[PDB]
Amino acid sequence: GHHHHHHMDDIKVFQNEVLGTLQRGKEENISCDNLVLEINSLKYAYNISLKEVMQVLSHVVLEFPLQQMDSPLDSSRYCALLLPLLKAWSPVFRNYIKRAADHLEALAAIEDFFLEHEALGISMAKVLMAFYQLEILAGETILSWFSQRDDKGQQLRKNQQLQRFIQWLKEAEE
Repeated sequence: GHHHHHHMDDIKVFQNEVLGTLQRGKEENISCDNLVLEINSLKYAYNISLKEVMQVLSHVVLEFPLQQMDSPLDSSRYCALLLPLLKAWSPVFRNYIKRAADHLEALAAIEDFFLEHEALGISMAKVLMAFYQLEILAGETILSWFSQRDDKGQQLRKNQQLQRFIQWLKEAEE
Protein backbone atom coordinates (compact mmCIF):
# COMPACT_ATOMS: atom_id res chain seq x y z
CA GLY A 1 0.00 0.00 0.00
CA HIS A 2 0.90 3.71 0.15
CA HIS A 3 2.79 3.68 3.50
CA HIS A 4 5.39 0.98 2.72
CA HIS A 5 5.44 2.17 -0.94
CA HIS A 6 6.28 5.80 -0.21
CA HIS A 7 8.75 4.77 2.53
CA MET A 8 10.65 2.32 0.26
CA ASP A 9 10.74 5.20 -2.31
CA ASP A 10 12.12 7.60 0.33
CA ILE A 11 14.83 5.15 1.45
CA LYS A 12 15.92 4.71 -2.16
CA VAL A 13 16.30 8.47 -2.80
CA PHE A 14 17.92 8.93 0.60
CA GLN A 15 20.45 6.19 -0.19
CA ASN A 16 21.23 7.82 -3.54
CA GLU A 17 21.96 11.12 -1.71
CA VAL A 18 24.19 9.34 0.85
CA LEU A 19 26.15 7.95 -2.16
CA GLY A 20 26.41 11.46 -3.75
CA THR A 21 27.68 12.83 -0.39
CA LEU A 22 30.32 10.13 -0.07
CA GLN A 23 31.45 10.38 -3.72
CA ARG A 24 32.05 14.08 -2.98
CA GLY A 25 33.64 13.20 0.33
CA LYS A 26 36.10 10.86 -1.28
CA GLU A 27 36.99 13.33 -4.09
CA GLU A 28 37.35 16.32 -1.69
CA ASN A 29 38.33 14.64 1.54
CA ILE A 30 35.28 16.29 3.21
CA SER A 31 35.66 16.07 7.01
CA CYS A 32 33.75 13.51 9.01
CA ASP A 33 31.95 16.37 10.85
CA ASN A 34 30.67 17.86 7.57
CA LEU A 35 29.66 14.44 6.27
CA VAL A 36 27.63 13.91 9.44
CA LEU A 37 25.89 17.34 9.02
CA GLU A 38 24.97 16.36 5.38
CA ILE A 39 23.67 12.88 6.34
CA ASN A 40 21.70 14.38 9.24
CA SER A 41 19.99 16.93 6.98
CA LEU A 42 19.14 14.19 4.40
CA LYS A 43 17.68 11.95 7.17
CA TYR A 44 15.21 14.74 7.97
CA ALA A 45 14.72 15.72 4.32
CA TYR A 46 13.85 12.21 3.31
CA ASN A 47 12.08 11.26 6.64
CA ILE A 48 14.12 8.18 7.31
CA SER A 49 14.58 6.68 10.77
CA LEU A 50 17.94 6.86 12.70
CA LYS A 51 18.27 3.06 12.33
CA GLU A 52 17.74 3.43 8.56
CA VAL A 53 20.61 5.98 8.50
CA MET A 54 22.95 3.31 10.03
CA GLN A 55 21.79 0.53 7.66
CA VAL A 56 21.98 2.79 4.58
CA LEU A 57 25.42 4.18 5.52
CA SER A 58 26.62 0.53 5.96
CA HIS A 59 25.24 -0.57 2.56
CA VAL A 60 26.53 2.50 0.73
CA VAL A 61 30.10 2.19 2.06
CA LEU A 62 30.18 -1.60 1.44
CA GLU A 63 28.80 -1.09 -2.13
CA PHE A 64 31.04 1.89 -2.86
CA PRO A 65 34.00 -0.21 -4.26
CA LEU A 66 31.76 -1.91 -6.84
CA GLN A 67 31.71 1.40 -8.82
CA GLN A 68 35.50 0.91 -9.00
CA MET A 69 35.82 -2.60 -10.39
CA ASP A 70 34.66 -4.82 -13.19
CA SER A 71 32.89 -8.16 -12.94
CA PRO A 72 33.46 -11.09 -12.23
CA LEU A 73 33.72 -9.56 -8.72
CA ASP A 74 37.20 -10.16 -7.39
CA SER A 75 37.61 -10.17 -3.62
CA SER A 76 41.19 -9.12 -2.92
CA ARG A 77 40.58 -6.23 -5.26
CA TYR A 78 37.41 -5.47 -3.24
CA CYS A 79 39.24 -5.54 0.14
CA ALA A 80 42.02 -3.35 -1.15
CA LEU A 81 39.43 -0.70 -2.23
CA LEU A 82 37.20 -1.05 0.83
CA LEU A 83 39.78 -0.66 3.60
CA PRO A 84 40.87 2.97 2.75
CA LEU A 85 37.15 3.90 2.88
CA LEU A 86 36.55 2.34 6.31
CA LYS A 87 39.62 4.17 7.63
CA ALA A 88 38.48 7.46 6.15
CA TRP A 89 34.86 7.26 7.33
CA SER A 90 35.08 5.27 10.57
CA PRO A 91 34.12 8.39 12.55
CA VAL A 92 30.93 8.72 10.42
CA PHE A 93 30.04 5.11 11.51
CA ARG A 94 30.80 5.88 15.19
CA ASN A 95 28.59 9.00 15.21
CA TYR A 96 25.49 6.77 14.81
CA ILE A 97 26.64 3.31 16.03
CA LYS A 98 26.75 3.61 19.79
CA ARG A 99 24.72 0.98 21.69
CA ALA A 100 24.76 -2.84 21.44
CA ALA A 101 21.54 -2.77 19.40
CA ASP A 102 23.14 -0.34 16.93
CA HIS A 103 26.19 -2.55 16.55
CA LEU A 104 23.80 -5.49 15.65
CA GLU A 105 21.94 -3.32 13.14
CA ALA A 106 25.17 -2.62 11.35
CA LEU A 107 26.29 -6.30 11.53
CA ALA A 108 23.01 -7.32 9.96
CA ALA A 109 23.49 -4.86 7.14
CA ILE A 110 27.03 -6.24 6.68
CA GLU A 111 25.56 -9.78 6.65
CA ASP A 112 22.93 -8.81 4.02
CA PHE A 113 25.67 -7.27 1.85
CA PHE A 114 27.82 -10.40 1.94
CA LEU A 115 24.78 -12.70 1.31
CA GLU A 116 23.90 -10.55 -1.70
CA HIS A 117 27.50 -10.58 -3.06
CA GLU A 118 28.42 -14.30 -2.65
CA ALA A 119 31.75 -13.90 -4.55
CA LEU A 120 33.00 -11.41 -1.86
CA GLY A 121 32.17 -13.85 1.09
CA ILE A 122 35.80 -14.97 1.27
CA SER A 123 36.78 -11.43 2.39
CA MET A 124 34.17 -11.20 5.16
CA ALA A 125 36.66 -12.12 7.95
CA LYS A 126 39.07 -9.36 6.87
CA VAL A 127 36.20 -6.85 6.69
CA LEU A 128 34.93 -7.64 10.23
CA MET A 129 38.58 -7.28 11.51
CA ALA A 130 38.69 -3.78 9.97
CA PHE A 131 35.35 -2.83 11.61
CA TYR A 132 36.71 -4.26 14.85
CA GLN A 133 40.18 -2.65 14.81
CA LEU A 134 38.64 0.71 13.74
CA GLU A 135 36.31 0.42 16.79
CA ILE A 136 33.18 0.65 14.69
CA LEU A 137 32.04 -2.73 16.06
CA ALA A 138 32.61 -4.20 19.56
CA GLY A 139 34.00 -7.76 19.77
CA GLU A 140 31.12 -8.90 21.99
CA THR A 141 28.40 -7.87 19.48
CA ILE A 142 30.37 -9.51 16.64
CA LEU A 143 30.25 -12.78 18.73
CA SER A 144 26.57 -12.29 19.56
CA TRP A 145 25.79 -11.78 15.87
CA PHE A 146 27.78 -14.87 14.84
CA SER A 147 25.75 -16.99 17.30
CA GLN A 148 22.22 -15.90 16.20
CA ARG A 149 18.92 -17.79 15.38
CA ASP A 150 18.22 -16.55 11.75
CA ASP A 151 19.12 -20.32 5.76
CA LYS A 152 21.89 -18.72 3.61
CA GLY A 153 22.92 -16.91 6.82
CA GLN A 154 23.43 -20.25 8.57
CA GLN A 155 25.50 -21.36 5.53
CA LEU A 156 27.63 -18.18 5.73
CA ARG A 157 28.52 -18.94 9.41
CA LYS A 158 30.24 -22.10 8.16
CA ASN A 159 32.76 -19.90 6.34
CA GLN A 160 36.23 -21.12 7.33
CA GLN A 161 38.14 -17.86 7.50
CA LEU A 162 35.19 -16.51 9.55
CA GLN A 163 35.15 -19.38 12.14
CA ARG A 164 38.92 -18.80 12.45
CA PHE A 165 38.27 -15.11 13.05
CA ILE A 166 35.42 -15.79 15.56
CA GLN A 167 37.84 -17.90 17.58
CA TRP A 168 40.68 -15.36 17.36
CA LEU A 169 38.18 -12.71 18.43
CA LYS A 170 37.27 -14.76 21.52
CA GLU A 171 40.96 -14.62 22.55
CA ALA A 172 41.49 -10.82 22.42
CA GLU A 173 38.12 -10.30 24.25
CA GLU A 174 38.15 -12.82 27.09
